Amino acid sequence: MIREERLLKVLRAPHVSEKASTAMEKSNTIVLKVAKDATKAEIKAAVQKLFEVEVEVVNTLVVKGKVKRHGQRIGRRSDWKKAYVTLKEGQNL
Amino acid sequence: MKRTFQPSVLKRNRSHGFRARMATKNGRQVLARRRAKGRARLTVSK
Amino acid sequence: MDINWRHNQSTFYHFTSDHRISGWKETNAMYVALNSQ
Amino acid sequence: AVVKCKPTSPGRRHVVKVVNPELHKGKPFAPLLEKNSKSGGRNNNGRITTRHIGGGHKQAYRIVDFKRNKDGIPAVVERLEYDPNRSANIALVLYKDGERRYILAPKGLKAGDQIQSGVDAAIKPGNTLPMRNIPVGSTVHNVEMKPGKGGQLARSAGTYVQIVARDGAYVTLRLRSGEMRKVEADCRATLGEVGNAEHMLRVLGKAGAARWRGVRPTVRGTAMNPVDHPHGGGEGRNFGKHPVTPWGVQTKGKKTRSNKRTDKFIVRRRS
RNA sequence: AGGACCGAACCGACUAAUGUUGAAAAAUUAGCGGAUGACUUGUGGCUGGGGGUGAAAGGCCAAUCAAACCGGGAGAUAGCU
RNA sequence: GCUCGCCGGAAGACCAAGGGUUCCUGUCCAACGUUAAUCGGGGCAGGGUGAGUCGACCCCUAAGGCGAGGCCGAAAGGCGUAGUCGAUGGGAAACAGGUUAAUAUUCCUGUACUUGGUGUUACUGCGAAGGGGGGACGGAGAAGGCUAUGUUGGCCGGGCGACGGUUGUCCCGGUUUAAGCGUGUAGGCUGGUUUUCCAGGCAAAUCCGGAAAAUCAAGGCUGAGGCGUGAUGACGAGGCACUACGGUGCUGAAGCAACAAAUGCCCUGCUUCCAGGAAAAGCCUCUAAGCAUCAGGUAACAUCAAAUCGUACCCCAAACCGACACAGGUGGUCAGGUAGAGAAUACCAAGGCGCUUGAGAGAACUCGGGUGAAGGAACUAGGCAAAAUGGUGCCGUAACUUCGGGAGAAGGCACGCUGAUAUGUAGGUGAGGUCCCUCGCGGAUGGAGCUGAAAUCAGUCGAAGAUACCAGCUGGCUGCAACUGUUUAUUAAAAACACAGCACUGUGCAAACACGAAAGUGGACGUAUACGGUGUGACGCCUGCCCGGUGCCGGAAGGUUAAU
Repeated sequence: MIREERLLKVLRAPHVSEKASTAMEKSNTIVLKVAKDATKAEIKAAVQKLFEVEVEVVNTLVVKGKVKRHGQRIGRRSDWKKAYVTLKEGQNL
Repeated sequence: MKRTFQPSVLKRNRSHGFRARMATKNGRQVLARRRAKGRARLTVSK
Repeated sequence: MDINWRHNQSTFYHFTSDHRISGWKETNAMYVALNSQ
Repeated sequence: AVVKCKPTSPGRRHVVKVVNPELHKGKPFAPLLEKNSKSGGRNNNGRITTRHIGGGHKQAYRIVDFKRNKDGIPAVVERLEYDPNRSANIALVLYKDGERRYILAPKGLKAGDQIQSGVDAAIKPGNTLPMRNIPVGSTVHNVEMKPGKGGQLARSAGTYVQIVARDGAYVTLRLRSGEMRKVEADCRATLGEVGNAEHMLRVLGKAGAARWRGVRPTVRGTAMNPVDHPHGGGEGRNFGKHPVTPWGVQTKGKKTRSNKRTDKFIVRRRS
């Protein structure tokens, strides 16, 4: 099993957008920003054990950071990971 | 017209990359001069 | 712009081309020299 | 059978083929084949060491039995095959215990023909046996120079070696060169002569034929500049020098043997 | 069948005109040669400087080649400007 | 938004490489955009890339790299065995439909498939850095069977028409459906089965190889496509209801046949030719050591797992390489209509564009073109440039020749449209029916239907019927080079280089020779019918004399002659 100390550090934020919103209200999937080194077994276990719901399957993409600039000083943001967590028929959150 | 720089990442790295500078005496001296000059990127890796 | 202007003034500093004056300027200087001989 | 091609399209005007209807039209015997990668004339330093080599057709090596070690077991010749690595043809043979091997094909040898290696072999063409058992004045090919080593003399097509003497532990051999050489008499040799003599009668006809045997062009020395070849330069055709290699050593006469170790074994140089 | 014939792709580059502070540090347009072969091409690899490679022109080796480029000896030396 | 023009083997679509947010939405016009800009690949913010099946990673290897020991080398280091890496190659598996402003073989719907783990049950000999098979692989050519795809008819829905006619031999549109599973066909290959024996596959072997018999004449392997199912589902021209007029839902007819047909598939086939055409693993098998009522193997069922990284967007380009939003360069994939031999060319479809300065005027002159009286190379260094020729069929065709050519020599004639032969022929395809059955994806007959050259005769139109585009100028004498090729990237493509062929010469294998302080490597896993060097340069007739000089080869007597 995955230890609970690992399993708390994985989920990072709920992702709020309109693709996320239509995924919830149309296909049971909650979209959430996860740890960059988090595997699909860790995200599945962490939503099973931290929101106490039943997860059908996880799909993970990794989002690349945008090169912004302040003034005349550039900088890339930071890569993050986004997990499309497809729940079962019985869920709320 | 076909210019000289026809890029390929795999040849860039196999040729001038870090594992290929470290692979020999003189490339390690190259890295030593780039570190000593103090250089933001040593090799061309990415 | 200043960096591109310094490098793009630095373009024909190490040239070789002999039929072109200063590396680039077209002329007839081959025929002028050749006819002088 | 040599055949002049009819002169449709130059390039075919001067070709003479050496066709052989008794060669096997088909794939060679597989577990006696191996990879033979082409080099380009270039050593482990990358450099061109032998010039004029490169390109040509892909070839697979065929392990030809030059040693002929299966003594006393007869072998029937299964077929004859084209070998790209040699001038001669190779015969695929089948021993009585179910082992196939390729040998160099001697002159008369056809399919369905008994050959036999060893000391008590009959003297007839194809039988490898030691030269203390071969009669003097017999044509013999695939000669060993050291006992047990493998054949190295008279292997190329249409080539034989005549045994002229048996003085003691040595046999004096008239090599195809014209050279008289002493070989130890325990060295095996195969009877007969090796058999594609008409190989020398083919004429190739065009430039691309040489190209497809892997022979790149030969730039002649006098066509170069002086930096390239000692012959070099000169305002139209200009030779004026004693003819040399590209490294300055005299061509046209100058003897380049220095061994001193194998001079014991040379009875008379060639002429 | 063919280093076969005509001819597109494809490779090339014979002529002319334009262009020559170009649209382009070598091209465009109209014709032109090869076009199953000694062809052409992709990806990778190997050869290095008095060295490579060269169907040989002193050609090519990163718009550089009768000896690359970078750094150093080095503020070479300059009875010359 | 309506018209107009351009590309349409691309100026459309999909990628690889390369780039790296340029993608999509809102917002701003300072600078960037060769002008203005409300617009933008610009600024700012937000959003966006979803995989057991696609690709990478992974398993295996080529060229080649690195390389424990090792051999070698003043040192640095060179080479290399075991090994280990290295794709551009070999290895398991997913398709259709729908959806987002922006992803989709990834999400959703439906239907699937693959490989491992574990468990149960039934049977059971399993077991390798080892043996065998297989993987496993050339160029060209030829058909045959198909399909993608298209055309026409039928069917279904809609229209009867701004200007003469248009209820019909009329017009517009649609007529689509996959993987998987089942069947096993047109082909292609091979005799099959049983028993005994063996100097081979380092050992063993029931596997492979081999040698005997005996019997049967068939079995096996492979294989496009079709057919059935998937699918009483989806999709579907269009209508219906609301309509932030952007669309959003609902409903939805027919959904067939004939012919033509690939450069795709059977085909890694078949025929043929020399120039003789990767490897290793997965895969199938054999056993050795061992384990043998255990472990393991096989089969069925159930259950779990299939991680990680890529996925946006451009990709013949305003996003890559070219300093530019540059008339240049850049690999693969798809490839509709009409005419055509065709991927040429013309005009078009799908789709995409009008090239980020415009408005005038209508001088010289320059550039790109059109036409030209009479003449017709007089131009000029030179017919440079332009003009001309140009297709298919048939007739006809010289010198010379290596007997192949020359030759498309040269030079001519025919060509449209309509009608008849013949309400479209010869030919191709071929239904229903009929006959037989080793009964079906069968063969024989039969010709409905579809497709359809080419020729002759008759007529008719125009100045002209290869009407556009496309598409040889021809002949005579001669120098050089035999020929195809190669070369001065960027003023020289040539008579120069190359070449087949010839000769001379070296080279006996630890070969000469070359790279290398050496080890070693190439020569070559070649062996004098071979290899290296040099010259000449197809072929034909030939290649004369000179060995005093320089070189080379040979000789050893004498003279001179180093280190010692």
